[PDB]
Amino acid sequence: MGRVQDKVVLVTGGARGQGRSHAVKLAEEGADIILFDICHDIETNEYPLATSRDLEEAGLEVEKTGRKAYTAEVDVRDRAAVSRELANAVAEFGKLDVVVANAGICPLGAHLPVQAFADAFDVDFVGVINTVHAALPYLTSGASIITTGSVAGLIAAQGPGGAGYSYAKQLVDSYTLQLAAQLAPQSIRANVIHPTNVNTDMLNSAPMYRQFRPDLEAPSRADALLAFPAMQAMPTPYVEASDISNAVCFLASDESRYVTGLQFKVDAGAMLK
Amino acid sequence: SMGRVQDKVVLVTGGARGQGRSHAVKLAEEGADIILFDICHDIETNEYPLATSRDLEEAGLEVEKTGRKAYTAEVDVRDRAAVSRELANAVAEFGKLDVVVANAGICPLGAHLPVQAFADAFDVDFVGVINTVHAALPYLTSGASIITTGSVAGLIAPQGPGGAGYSYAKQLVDSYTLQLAAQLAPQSIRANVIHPTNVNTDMLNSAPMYRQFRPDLEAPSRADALLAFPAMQAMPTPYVEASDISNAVCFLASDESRYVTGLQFKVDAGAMLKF
Amino acid sequence: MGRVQDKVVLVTGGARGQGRSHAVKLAEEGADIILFDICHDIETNEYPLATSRDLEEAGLEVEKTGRKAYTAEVDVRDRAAVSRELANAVAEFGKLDVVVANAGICPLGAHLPVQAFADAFDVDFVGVINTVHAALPYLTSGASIITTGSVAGLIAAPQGPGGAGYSYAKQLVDSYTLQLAAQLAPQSIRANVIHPTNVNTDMLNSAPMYRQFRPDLEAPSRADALLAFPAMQAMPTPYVEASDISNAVCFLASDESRYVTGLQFKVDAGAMLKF
Amino acid sequence: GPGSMGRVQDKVVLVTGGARGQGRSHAVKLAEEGADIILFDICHDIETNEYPLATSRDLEEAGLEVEKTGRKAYTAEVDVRDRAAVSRELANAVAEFGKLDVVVANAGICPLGAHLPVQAFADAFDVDFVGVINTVHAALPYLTSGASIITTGSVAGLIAAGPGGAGYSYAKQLVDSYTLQLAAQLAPQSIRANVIHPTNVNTDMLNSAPMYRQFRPDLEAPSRADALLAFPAMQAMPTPYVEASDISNAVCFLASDESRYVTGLQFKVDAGAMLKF
Amino acid sequence: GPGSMGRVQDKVVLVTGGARGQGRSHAVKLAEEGADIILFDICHDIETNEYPLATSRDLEEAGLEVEKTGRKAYTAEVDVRDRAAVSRELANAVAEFGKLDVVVANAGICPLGAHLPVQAFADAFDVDFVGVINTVHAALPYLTSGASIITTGSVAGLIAAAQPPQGPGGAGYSYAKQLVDSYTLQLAAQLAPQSIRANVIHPTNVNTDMLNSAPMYRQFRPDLEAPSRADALLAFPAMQAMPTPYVEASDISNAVCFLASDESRYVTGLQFKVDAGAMLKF
Amino acid sequence: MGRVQDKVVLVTGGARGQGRSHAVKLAEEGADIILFDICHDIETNEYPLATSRDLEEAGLEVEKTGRKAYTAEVDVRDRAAVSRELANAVAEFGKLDVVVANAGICPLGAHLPVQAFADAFDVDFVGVINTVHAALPYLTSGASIITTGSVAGLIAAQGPGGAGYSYAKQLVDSYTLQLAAQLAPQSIRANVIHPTNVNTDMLNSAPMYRQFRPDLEAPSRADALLAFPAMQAMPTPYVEASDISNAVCFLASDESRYVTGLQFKVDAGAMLKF
Ligand SMILES: NC(=O)c1ccc[n+]([C@@H]2O[C@H](COP(=O)([O-])OP(=O)(O)OC[C@H]3O[C@@H](n4cnc5c(N)ncnc54)[C@H](O)[C@@H]3O)[C@@H](O)[C@H]2O)c1
Ligand SMILES: NC(=O)c1ccc[n+]([C@@H]2O[C@H](COP(=O)([O-])OP(=O)(O)OC[C@H]3O[C@@H](n4cnc5c(N)ncnc54)[C@H](O)[C@@H]3O)[C@@H](O)[C@H]2O)c1
Ligand SMILES: NC(=O)c1ccc[n+]([C@@H]2O[C@H](COP(=O)([O-])OP(=O)(O)OC[C@H]3O[C@@H](n4cnc5c(N)ncnc54)[C@H](O)[C@@H]3O)[C@@H](O)[C@H]2O)c1
Ligand SMILES: NC(=O)c1ccc[n+]([C@@H]2O[C@H](COP(=O)([O-])OP(=O)(O)OC[C@H]3O[C@@H](n4cnc5c(N)ncnc54)[C@H](O)[C@@H]3O)[C@@H](O)[C@H]2O)c1
Ligand SMILES: NC(=O)c1ccc[n+]([C@@H]2O[C@H](COP(=O)([O-])OP(=O)(O)OC[C@H]3O[C@@H](n4cnc5c(N)ncnc54)[C@H](O)[C@@H]3O)[C@@H](O)[C@H]2O)c1
Ligand SMILES: NC(=O)c1ccc[n+]([C@@H]2O[C@H](COP(=O)([O-])OP(=O)(O)OC[C@H]3O[C@@H](n4cnc5c(N)ncnc54)[C@H](O)[C@@H]3O)[C@@H](O)[C@H]2O)c1
Repeated sequence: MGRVQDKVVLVTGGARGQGRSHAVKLAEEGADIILFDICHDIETNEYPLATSRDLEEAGLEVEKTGRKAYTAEVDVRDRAAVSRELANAVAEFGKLDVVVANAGICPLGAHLPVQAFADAFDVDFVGVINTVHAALPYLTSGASIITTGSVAGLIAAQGPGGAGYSYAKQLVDSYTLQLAAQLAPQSIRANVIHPTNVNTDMLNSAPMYRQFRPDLEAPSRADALLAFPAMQAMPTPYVEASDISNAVCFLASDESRYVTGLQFKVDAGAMLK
Repeated sequence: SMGRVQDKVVLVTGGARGQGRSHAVKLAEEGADIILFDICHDIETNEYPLATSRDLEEAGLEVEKTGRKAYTAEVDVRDRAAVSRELANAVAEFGKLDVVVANAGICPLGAHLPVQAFADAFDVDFVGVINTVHAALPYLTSGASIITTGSVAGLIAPQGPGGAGYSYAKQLVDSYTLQLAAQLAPQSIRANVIHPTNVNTDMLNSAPMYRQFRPDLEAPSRADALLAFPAMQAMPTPYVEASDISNAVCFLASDESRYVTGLQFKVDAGAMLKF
Repeated sequence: MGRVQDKVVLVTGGARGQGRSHAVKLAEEGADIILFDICHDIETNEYPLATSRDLEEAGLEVEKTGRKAYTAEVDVRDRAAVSRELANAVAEFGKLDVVVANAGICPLGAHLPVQAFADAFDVDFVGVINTVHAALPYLTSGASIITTGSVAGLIAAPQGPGGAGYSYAKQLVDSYTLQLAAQLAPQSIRANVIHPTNVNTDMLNSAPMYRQFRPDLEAPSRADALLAFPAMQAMPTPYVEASDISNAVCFLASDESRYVTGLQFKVDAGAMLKF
Repeated sequence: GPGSMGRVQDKVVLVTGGARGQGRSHAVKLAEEGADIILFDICHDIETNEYPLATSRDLEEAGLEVEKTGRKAYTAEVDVRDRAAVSRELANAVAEFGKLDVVVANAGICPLGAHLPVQAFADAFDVDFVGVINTVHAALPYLTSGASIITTGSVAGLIAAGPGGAGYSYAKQLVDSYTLQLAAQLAPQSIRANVIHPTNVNTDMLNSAPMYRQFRPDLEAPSRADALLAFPAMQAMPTPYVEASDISNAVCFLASDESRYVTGLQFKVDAGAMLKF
Repeated sequence: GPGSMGRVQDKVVLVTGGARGQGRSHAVKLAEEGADIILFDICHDIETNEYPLATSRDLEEAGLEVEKTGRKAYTAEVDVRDRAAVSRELANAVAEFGKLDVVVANAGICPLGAHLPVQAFADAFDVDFVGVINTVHAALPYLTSGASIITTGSVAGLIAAAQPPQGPGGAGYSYAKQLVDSYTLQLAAQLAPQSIRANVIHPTNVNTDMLNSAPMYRQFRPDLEAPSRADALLAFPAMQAMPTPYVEASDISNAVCFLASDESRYVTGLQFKVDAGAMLKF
Repeated sequence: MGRVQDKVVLVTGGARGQGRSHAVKLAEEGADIILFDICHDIETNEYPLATSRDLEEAGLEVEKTGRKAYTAEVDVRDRAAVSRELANAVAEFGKLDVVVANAGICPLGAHLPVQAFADAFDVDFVGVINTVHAALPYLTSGASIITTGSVAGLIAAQGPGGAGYSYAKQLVDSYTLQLAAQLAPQSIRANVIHPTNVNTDMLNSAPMYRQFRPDLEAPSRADALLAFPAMQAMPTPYVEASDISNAVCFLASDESRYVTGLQFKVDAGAMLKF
């Protein structure tokens, strides 16, 4: 008897990092997962995104719990693709209970053109809209929508991609609260998780290193690692994907049936600074 | 098969009934030994009954039924010295203290009540929280979790002096918890505040609360108030249940929430979205 | 000679109303125009959108000035389509200087489902994003991006989910436009948002809008609504005319505003002065 | 040319500080667009303002620059701090031109410098806010439905939300809030009021020893080439300033029936300045 | 009395609007505490302000009441709207007393009424904000280290800020009183280096001819077409948190005396509410 | 007849510093005074607090004016003790007119444990609550409650103790205005005085010197004096206790009968630096 027993969960960006961690955690707690991921790079985003193989490994990891996995290569900027693959996924499972709008990029770097802003926004905000809007027809009383924000985003309230990332995340937050209001009469909840630094390929990337160590020409991971902890008030350079998955599991579960419009910081006190 | 608070020691003030009892039992089910403090007598300005001695005994027995230990004591959180004394005794018995649930509270509503109602709501609902937290501090070590009970209706601000005192105390419980979270973060001790909307307990289900929800009748019954309760929430419900708050408490008390601190944890069925 | 001599201007929602008025004014001032419009209805929006005929007539009115018009039936919710048609128009006109993201719906009604919120948002915000993001590759030094907000939307910061979606979309058009102005400023490209009050077009003169303005009546006529329209303005008028917005569009599109960027350009007859 | 119909055709416009800089620029642009201009300027220095103000010849030449467009000009040396003089000279100008349509309350000083006494606060405030009040309150009895009042604020002023610099910013902050109060009061009569907030403008005010010293506090006493290196920091667009003509284009829009329903607008011409604040 | 040492002993105080009301009260209080007084008042009506202002006699009687304390009084009929006249008479007054220590910029009108034209906005603003400016600025070159500038605000004025009838004059009054407040703090910051103080006093309802006026009764009883004083007196107390319809001029003079006195030598930029708790309702 | 003629005033922290200055000023103006002070040190507060002798001498100073003094050793953290001694004092003096909740500590130091936060808070906020709540049953129309804030506190909105101090002082402010609202119908007033730096033992202390000169390891007074003036807009390193007592006297006197809910800065313009 798991904490999300027999629920069906959509996870965007589910191939690796937080998304894969959420898929596995929820499956461990008794849910079947629909995993969507781009599975190829975006040009202005100067670290590798997930591969086809990552998404496969992610399905396998889920299946290993005894739950079922639907996998699809889908770009969240493509609504029709999201709609299409979601109908397929529902066909297999018959239901959709939880939406985890987790996919995102962080195309940082001051030398990048304004396209990087557009790309950060298209994926990080518009892709979230596309995800929820595609998912709404399928949701009934008791459904839970979970969106991924960013503490660094809220603080901003790095170049064109950084700016677009921050502003997209501020809108993920305010949009989530609008959605919460709109869906509350139907007992469908919507909440935003705001992580601080998370130990994933997004954080452990060359553009992110240069962001934390602007004093250095070519900072290494070891150099950035010295600057990582300043973001948190607790003594840690980052939280783990598991820390985010714990909050996702709480919000996915009927345990949180009356939690909606919550700005759920998993930040090690970053916002207390 | 480990519990979510496996072998932790938790203090719960106001543990005799309502949310506090629900928190005790929930955390005991999840593998924690529980220290329950409750005043077990009424407060004059507060015009509905508080917990009785039989309540506290029954709370302790319900915890013991899970196979965990319960330490129960009649303690008024307005009494710093008595809080520290009993807690010393309980920590000595249980070995350690991992979690603090500063839940005890009163809601002394009524337009007719004197200023004492302000001072009483403030003394219990804020000063009592401070006294609970400060008495606990010397025992807490890295990974400890402090959980305070706020109130959405609080944050949103005929209620009288007791209602003004209630609202202001709850506002300060919120700013205080966040201030404490900043000071405790370098030691990896967390502090977070839960803000319930309406909760189905003796505090909500009380004559002064019914007068507050129905300012248009002079002696409204529960049936009259129950018609007005839903206005508070955005989701179609008159209140949430004690189990809903316990679920938030369990999450914050568990190592699942090791990097969650300074959070204003609304369990409010959308109440704050109407503001 | 003209105030936008030889410029090329994309106008979305160009078939009628403010959009067509912008096209014609800008053509009269020396610019060639690309006019996009959906030319069909949207189910949650309970008034008719422009027709194929409206769009052809708008193109003709542009050409009447002696300048060139490129028309295309295009849903701003479809970015592929916006990009495809803009490509065709640019290969014909050789250039793109000014973007007027004017297309919008106002799907009011207290009886409408949450779909109405998504449709308002998809068109009014995502449609603006799609428009601008499609235009971005083509812009050079001195380019001008003009978006259309709404005073009533700002103020929002019964109308039903559609009204909520509308208001929120317009708030985001505003904050998005300023963020984009910041990012484009290094290349001397500007972005400004125009916030009209009531404008005398089919959006304002529509059955859902009459009900919005007369919630005291079950079945208000235009005449009943026209009595309420002036309350929105501080000046004694029921609305501004499309020509008033077009005058502001022409300033922003002209080289005369080369250093005007990040401006929230109210043409509201004092509507915001009522806070 | 002869018989052109302009954007401000046949209007009568009052422009304070119309002797040089933005004021002269507005006077000319509005003349080119068909308006007859009443120009007011103090035409002497102010002791706390440590750069020279306009001269009598400057004003005359502003009148001449106007007539060169084909339009009529009325000039008077008037200190906006003297409401009686404002009233007396305006009443002369209206009886002779027969009407008043537009008010450009542009007169201003910027008496910067850390060493100056508090009088520099009083002088900045008396000219830049009281003189604006003096201008408007004097002109009001003449205005009817369709008139347009246009006050000059300042982005640097808004952002700030020595003693002369403190008085300048605060005065500009009040120009802004006062213009919006006035717009609300005059809306029922269909009279409009709006404020233009320039960033750096290439004028004698920006090109002054006090300003250079303010932009470059690092040099003990700097020059124009020095300042011109630190002017750009103020704008988001890659420029050290806007020109007087950029402001005159906004003025022309607000003076014109084109902007008949535009009121209470905080009209930034700032090259993106405010997007850094 | 004369032979002993008062709280403003041997100071010289300018009070504008000194002919009656709070101004006359301030003058007499300060003189009992050892100060000589310069009393300025307009001593004639303003047309948009639909209640009588002070009379020439009022001003004479105020000087005499100052003199009855044993101190010296200097009176002049001055419109605070005319800076040239403020500066001219202030020079004459200072030349006669030799010094200026305290400025109390108290002169004001409240030209309320729905029916009045926009001139009532301009008149409220010219008297209540521009008059205060002309008062302070005319005084500045006479002030040395230790001087104290005291401006009269208004709680009702401030409350109106937070708030989104009173007519053009009412709007000009509230906006003017909001500017008195922000202006006094700006001035306080600019004068602090010279050890010159500036503070603003914000009264709630005060029992004077301004409060006891036909336009004020319409303001307090908008439900009545022609409310009397008795009608208005039922609504007056709603402004205060303490149970009273108004404070007295003496209450305001007590705060003026504190601020004028060397007792408050390090008090500056203070927003000094004397409001019986009015601001606790907003 | 003095400005507080025949009133009975309770002053907490009355042994020395501002509290003793308030006592003697009010006594000179005709009031009998009740003086409470802890009269021993608090471990996390690394400068000496008042002694038994300070308190007794403070009472003698009051008596010298011809008025009566009642002194008691009382830790304002102990409400039971505050109530008991106050019942004793009121029994003797017959009534209670004015409460001046002045007792405080400032336990600064970056090295100190979180206990210093709790101690600063227990004394400087809960201590004030205890004082006011213990006095409420004695108060009638015209009574005046005067709490002591801190400009440095308001600006903050140093170590755990510093943070505890600033936060406590911020709540003294908001609490005092709540109390004013609640007591207004009884015509009982409550006002908060916010001082800037005051020339007392709290300011003239090694932890305060380290606070104003974080760039040094053992700052002397001379080192700290170079930095004290930056806090004020007027050219002074601090105000004196007498400046604060002057404000206390105004608020204690019937002269301020209608002043309530006031945040009374005596800050030499500190807050004008925002
Ligand atoms: N890592 C951090 O420090 C941090 C902090 C705050 C928030 N976040 C957010 O958490 C979320 C998860 O990121 P992560 O930390 O797991 O990094 P990650 O890069 O490992 O995971 C992001 C995943 O989303 C996928 N993705 C990217 N663009 C997509 C698109 N258009 N369509 C479909 N899938 C796409 C990627 O392939 C990748 O698998 C993101 O929204 C990110 O912005 C991360
Ligand atoms: N019930 C609601 O609608 C609601 C909403 C928001 C917040 N809250 C808060 O939740 C908390 C729990 O209240 P509840 O709903 O369980 O009601 P409850 O009255 O059933 O529980 C409160 C308990 O605290 C005890 N208590 C009260 N004063 C005490 C004191 N001085 N010392 C020790 N124990 C004391 C009572 O005896 C009782 O057992 C309170 O802080 C309350 O303010 C309640
Ligand atoms: N009329 C008002 O009172 C008012 C007030 C404030 C703001 N606005 C805004 O002004 C803008 C113009 O509207 P209007 O007043 O001219 O009304 P309108 O309905 O006459 O014009 C809207 C035009 O946009 C077109 N359109 C709608 N959805 C589209 C889509 N998805 N793709 C392409 N075209 C689409 C319509 O067919 C129509 O031609 C809108 O953005 C509106 O929100 C209007
Ligand atoms: N130049 C800038 O960078 C800048 C930036 C923002 C705002 N402004 C504002 O723009 C306005 C125009 O100034 P400018 O840039 O043209 O500089 P300027 O010094 O060339 O023009 C100011 C003109 O006003 C006149 N003047 C000054 N005091 C007067 C008085 N008391 N009475 C009558 N006339 C008086 C001067 O003689 C001068 O001709 C001013 O209000 C100024 O504060 C200027
Ligand atoms: N009465 C209240 O309820 C109240 C409340 C808040 C603030 N105030 C303020 O207190 C101040 C004094 O008013 P009061 O209550 O004593 O009323 P009041 O009308 O009795 O006194 C105002 C005095 O100022 C004089 N005066 C008016 N305009 C003048 C001018 N232009 N030049 C010189 N003198 C002028 C009047 O003749 C009169 O003597 C005013 O600033 C007022 O706005 C009054
Ligand atoms: N000195 C400053 O710079 C300054 C600035 C702002 C505010 N304040 C406030 O002024 C007030 C008085 O301080 P001061 O400057 O006279 O310093 P001080 O240390 O000389 O005096 C404080 C007095 O309170 C007493 N006291 C401390 N804890 C007590 C307790 N628990 N119970 C009873 N008495 C206790 C002390 O023994 C001492 O006599 C304090 O609230 C302080 O925080 C001081």
